[PDB]
Amino acid sequence: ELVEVLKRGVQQVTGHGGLRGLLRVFFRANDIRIGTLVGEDKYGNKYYEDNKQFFGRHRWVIYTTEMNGKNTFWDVDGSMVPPEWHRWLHCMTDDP
Amino acid sequence: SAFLKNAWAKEPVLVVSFSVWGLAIIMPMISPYTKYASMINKATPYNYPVPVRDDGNMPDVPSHPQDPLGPSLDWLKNL
Amino acid sequence: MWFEILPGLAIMGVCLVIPGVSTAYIHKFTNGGKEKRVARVQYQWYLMERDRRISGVNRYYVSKGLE
Amino acid sequence: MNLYTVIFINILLSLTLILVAFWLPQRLPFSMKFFLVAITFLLFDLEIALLLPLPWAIQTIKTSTMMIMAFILVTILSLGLAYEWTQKGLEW
Amino acid sequence: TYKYVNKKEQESEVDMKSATDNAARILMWTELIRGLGMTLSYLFREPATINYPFEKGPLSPRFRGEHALRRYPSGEERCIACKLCEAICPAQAITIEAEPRADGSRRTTRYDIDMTKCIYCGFCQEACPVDAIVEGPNFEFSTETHEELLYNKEKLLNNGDKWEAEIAANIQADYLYR
Amino acid sequence: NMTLNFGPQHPAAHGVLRLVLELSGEMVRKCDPHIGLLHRGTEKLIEYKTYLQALPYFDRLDYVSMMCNEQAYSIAVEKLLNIQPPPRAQWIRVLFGEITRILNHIMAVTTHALDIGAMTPFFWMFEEREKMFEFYERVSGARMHAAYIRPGGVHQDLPLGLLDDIYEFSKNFSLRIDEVEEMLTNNRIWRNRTVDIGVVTAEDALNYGFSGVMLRGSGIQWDLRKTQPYDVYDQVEFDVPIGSRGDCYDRYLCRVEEMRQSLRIIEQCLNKMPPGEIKVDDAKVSPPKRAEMKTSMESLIHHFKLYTEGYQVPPGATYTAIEAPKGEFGVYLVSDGSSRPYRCKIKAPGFAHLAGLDKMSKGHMLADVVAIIGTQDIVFGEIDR
Amino acid sequence: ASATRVIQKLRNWASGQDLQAKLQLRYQEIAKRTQPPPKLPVGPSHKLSNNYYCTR
Amino acid sequence: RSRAEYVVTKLDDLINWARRSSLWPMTFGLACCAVEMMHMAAPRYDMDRFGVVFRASPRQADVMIVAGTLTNKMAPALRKVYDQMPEPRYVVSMGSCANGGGYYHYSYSVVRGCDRIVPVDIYVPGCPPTAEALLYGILQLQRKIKREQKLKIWYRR
Amino acid sequence: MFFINILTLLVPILIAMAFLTLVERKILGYMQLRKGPNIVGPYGILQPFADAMKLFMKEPMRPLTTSMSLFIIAPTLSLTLALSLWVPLPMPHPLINLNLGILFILATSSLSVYSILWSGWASNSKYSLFGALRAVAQTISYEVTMAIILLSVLLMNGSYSLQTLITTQEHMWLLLPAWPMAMMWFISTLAETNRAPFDLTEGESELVGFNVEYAAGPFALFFMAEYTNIILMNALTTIIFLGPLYYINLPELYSTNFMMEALLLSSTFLWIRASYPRFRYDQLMHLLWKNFLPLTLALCMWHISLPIFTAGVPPYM
Ligand SMILES: COC1=C(OC)C(=O)C(CC=C(C)C)=C(C)C1=O
Ligand code: SF4
Ligand code: SF4
Repeated sequence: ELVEVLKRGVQQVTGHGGLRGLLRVFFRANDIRIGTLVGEDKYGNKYYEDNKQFFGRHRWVIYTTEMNGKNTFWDVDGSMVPPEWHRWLHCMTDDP
Repeated sequence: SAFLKNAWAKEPVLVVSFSVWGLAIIMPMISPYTKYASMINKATPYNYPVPVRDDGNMPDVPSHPQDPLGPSLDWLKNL
Repeated sequence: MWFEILPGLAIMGVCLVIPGVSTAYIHKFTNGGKEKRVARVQYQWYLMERDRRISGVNRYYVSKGLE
Repeated sequence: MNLYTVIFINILLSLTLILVAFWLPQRLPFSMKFFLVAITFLLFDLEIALLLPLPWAIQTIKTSTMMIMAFILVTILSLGLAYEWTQKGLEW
Repeated sequence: TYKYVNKKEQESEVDMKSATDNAARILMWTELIRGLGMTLSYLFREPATINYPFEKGPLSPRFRGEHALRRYPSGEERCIACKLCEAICPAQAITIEAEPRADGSRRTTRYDIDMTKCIYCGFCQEACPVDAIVEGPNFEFSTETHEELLYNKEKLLNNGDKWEAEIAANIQADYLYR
Repeated sequence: NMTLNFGPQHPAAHGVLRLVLELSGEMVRKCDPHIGLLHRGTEKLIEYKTYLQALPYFDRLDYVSMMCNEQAYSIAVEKLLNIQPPPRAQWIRVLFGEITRILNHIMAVTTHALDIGAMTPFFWMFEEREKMFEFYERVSGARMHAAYIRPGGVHQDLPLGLLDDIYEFSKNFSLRIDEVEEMLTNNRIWRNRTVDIGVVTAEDALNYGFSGVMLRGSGIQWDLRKTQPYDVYDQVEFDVPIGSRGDCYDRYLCRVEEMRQSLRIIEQCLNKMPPGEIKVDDAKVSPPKRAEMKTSMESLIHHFKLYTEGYQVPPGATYTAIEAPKGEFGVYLVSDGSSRPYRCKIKAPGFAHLAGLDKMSKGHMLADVVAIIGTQDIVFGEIDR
Repeated sequence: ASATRVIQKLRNWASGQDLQAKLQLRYQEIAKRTQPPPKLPVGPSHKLSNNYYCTR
Repeated sequence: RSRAEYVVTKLDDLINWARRSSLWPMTFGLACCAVEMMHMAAPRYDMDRFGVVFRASPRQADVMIVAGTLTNKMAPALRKVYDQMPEPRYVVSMGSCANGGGYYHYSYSVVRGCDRIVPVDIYVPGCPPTAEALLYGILQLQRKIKREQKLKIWYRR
Repeated sequence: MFFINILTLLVPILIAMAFLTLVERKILGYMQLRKGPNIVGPYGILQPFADAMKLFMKEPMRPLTTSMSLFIIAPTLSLTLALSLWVPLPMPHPLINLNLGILFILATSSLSVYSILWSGWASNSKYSLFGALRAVAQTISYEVTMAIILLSVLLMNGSYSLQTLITTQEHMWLLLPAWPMAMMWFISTLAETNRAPFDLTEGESELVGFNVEYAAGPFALFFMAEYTNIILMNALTTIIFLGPLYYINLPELYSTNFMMEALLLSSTFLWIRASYPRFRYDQLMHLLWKNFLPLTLALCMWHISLPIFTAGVPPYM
């Protein structure tokens, strides 16, 4: 029971790389959740999908560190996602 | 009585309100303990009990606190 | 999930126990390991004061049968 | 003194805030009902007073008189309330 | 067929049991406690919010979003300045003036969609015979200055080139329907 | 009397409302609502716009019931053209019309509570509302302001997954009404705030032209959906939720019932939607299909003329009323033979309701007025037009 | 969903309803995207015969 | 690092972060764009998460979102409410009705843009500008608020 | 050392004040199907500090028509009284134990009604004055039953000192007995902190009155005051009616349980807010003068009788 939830929690925390990775995700994406990388675009954005979660949150993008020169560590904006991968993120097309 | 009934179901606070007003106006009158309050509080010794001179004409007053004479609070004990 | 509300509550809680443990150990330090005497009525202040005079200047110091 | 120490820190903490707050940045509304309430309020507030010594008066040796007195006070004020209800008062 | 809401069919005469049940409802706020239970229940439900930058609310192919002008795969811009996109725009947003290009082809010298005037109806998407003007998927084009929102042919053609891959996929999915 | 205006910025004022209140103490003796803060000139602009390019305007008059609004213009223009929409389109308009009444009622019941002070009902239902817009967006491309219901028929066929998704929403939606049902229908605090407030007598409601849930709440039995069945409201079965007494509670209870009755109508529409075309096959009225205009000359000519010039509806005038979620929404469209209308008087259920505020809010406190506006479901787009 | 049974039981009770059966959040029940291509039906008036407009 | 310049860059970074993290918006509520934000306040796209107040009186509002047409009868008011907002204040114009006249541009009763009435910081486009789209616009305001360097300008002034 | 203690009581309480705000914005959230503030900082922990800094930086506005003292005295008084009332509270040991402690708490609360009156007069705009007059009335009315409910308690405690109740509640909470008043103390605690079911003092839909003309630093100080009170009154419920277990050998399990009960009852008024619509101005006074005051006055007499005829007169001292 409760142990299971704690267990999956550990998986999540330990999942995003070392503590460095977790902090990278914890502080800029504000979500420690692990999914399956569905691809990495040439800009650097990494896209993931967790079909187990609800429709709203089964597909997420972890934006890059630098796009077109600008640092995007903290100043992440949606448009960073490339037009090709925009529809996958918005569920316009179910195909990566 | 009938209103009483609806009153119990409509405006059911006043009913309870008055009921308590009365029950507090009755229990004191009829109770096996009411008398104790004036005693239990009377007994509580707050001010030093000054001793009286022994003219030697008093058999009621105990010459010593632990003597078998005088007032007792065994009523307070085992109350 | 609701568990995220916990972090905030925890910080509140820790910050509501400090005061109760703090006030109740800064008393047992200043008064020599003995709870600060509560002098509700004068008698108690008298006894307390009497204690001061009995030893040092502070009432917490307490002389015993060996005096 | 101990209280004085605490309180002045209390005012200081608040005056500090307002000061920084102002320094860091660098006609006929009347209803008798409202007046009436205020009045009732004190009539009740005074009664609260005549009722406040009851904790010390509980220990009074009389007891019978205590309760007889206290019950009369609470009952007569409540009747005052009763007439307040009966009259348009308390009906805003 | 009608239905009475809040109409008491009959006068249930108070029975002590009934009265008590009611009086208890007023005295011990029973129904109020019922309401608290409902909110406590959801507190335990999973929240429906999405991380906005990381996750995006789903939009299907017909989403109108932001205007773009497409080009033929060869590289010839699709618009042939028939100018009925201007005719059917409800807001008077699109302004088109044209002249025969040197090639001899028909093309628009100036195509200006005033996006602040546009109410994103999507009729222009509808009206175009060559389907040169399309409602592109992007909805995030908020701009610091009002002038940036006014769009000339070069911004729209550039918008078209950037989003052509998804626009083509979206039109691919919905053309049978149209 | 301490004149005080309920200024626009205040949240309870729906953004634009300047109710000049005369406060006889906290009791308010007179209200003189000053609307006009959102008059956009909707009906003088329509005269300069062709019949299709004026459809969009009708999605912005009441902005919380978009498609039902554009079903009144679509029925009017269709009458003046003696054309009728194809069978599938009429079911789709009834399917979308009830999704809009659920959408308006979630708007009206939850925002009323927001005004009274209950905040949670709004959040639970608003998530259920974006679920619904998605249905608009998936069928038209706009979350709201769709332009889907066209003067003849509807614009595009339903995507191939919408009816399954509408079933899943309707299947679980009733529990969601049940949940605010428990949280805001027996709370003594709601009942006290809503019961016996703004009672309107039956004859007074007819005389003031209330014509809506306000008409039905006081017991008058009138639904334009059963009395004068527009579209297919003759082939769907539902019960009008007539209230008995008229207090703002009976009107709330009626609005909650209509959401439930609309789920009954939505069920029937999914169960019985016919195979067919979504727009009438007269190229003169409804634009030719994309493939046809690109392969047949008669279709390009018909597409060019329809988009550039217009339907050119025959000269006449009609008043067509449909039961919009707020009440009777009617368009008096006067038409010369021209492709652009001559007059379009939008009867707004709301111009009549707001007039009633002074009579309905009689002997009432400043707080009661907040409930009185809430129970008229007034959106100032329709009133201001 | 994805709730430990106990939380679900508390949920169902506090609400008084089997909220699990009808969750608001959508999970793999919603129509998949890229539903198959649609071949829509052509209505009447597309006959190539006896279709005179004057008669319609 | 040690330089009066570095201390003044870091401290505005602090002042900018506070204003950026807690923007309390005040929505006039004109037309329908107010609904497309009532959806932002709602659960699918919470705004509070980002530090946005669902309802804030003018005197306690950092951002004014003008949603809907600004008629010539509400203009004199918008300016008042903008003028009565506390100094640090920003405006986000939502809707083609507000940023520009949109449908109703040529009307005699509609101001062709709120930019004519109140200075506008971010213009969010779309007839019902989508709710993510407003959320992107509010996030763009946060990017504009991060870039501002008020303390640096006072130091080198 | 005394100052150290002064700091230990005020600083932690103030920090707790801040995080209550955060907790109010997440528990209300999850109840309404939304995460609440988690993006600033980790899980929103830095969120309370963030708007505090935004509030103090924004320009404090002094309305053209405004007193400049009855305007700045009002938030100072509100924070000063609320933080002050934490001075004499048993946890289990009080910083400044006062023999007439509960009379101190009742009197200090009463003084806060002025701040509302002074701020309303100072603003010099109609919304403020109307709001203040109704507000003062609510607060004052909910003082008359608030006081009588305490007098019933005291008579079963024997003294006005809050420290005595730790010895009165060594065997059972005063909720078991006197539960009927707890409820009536809880509802009155909801009125006196102008929280939701009774938030007409400052209704938002009604008169968007107390802070109408108050922004930035003044807004914050009352603000802080309200939330600290929200805790204090809940804490008084957790000493007077829910008596945390006291062991003389280890004093902190008293504070540990005081921590737990205070947080849960503080959670309860958060839960009440989201769950209920706000009462009408007269509906609010109708409750106190009609529904509660007759119940309280009668149950007050029952608490002068229960002691005497049950020979249970409480021991003074
Ligand atoms: C549902 O009815 C309406 C509201 O009240 C609940 C409004 O608040 C508003 C505007 C409110 C704001 C401040 C977003 C509008 C436009 C409205 O239509
Ligand atoms: S319709 Fe298509 S092609 Fe004709 S002008 Fe407008 S855009 Fe260019
Ligand atoms: S912009 Fe489009 S949506 Fe926003 S108000 Fe003007 S019309 Fe309504």
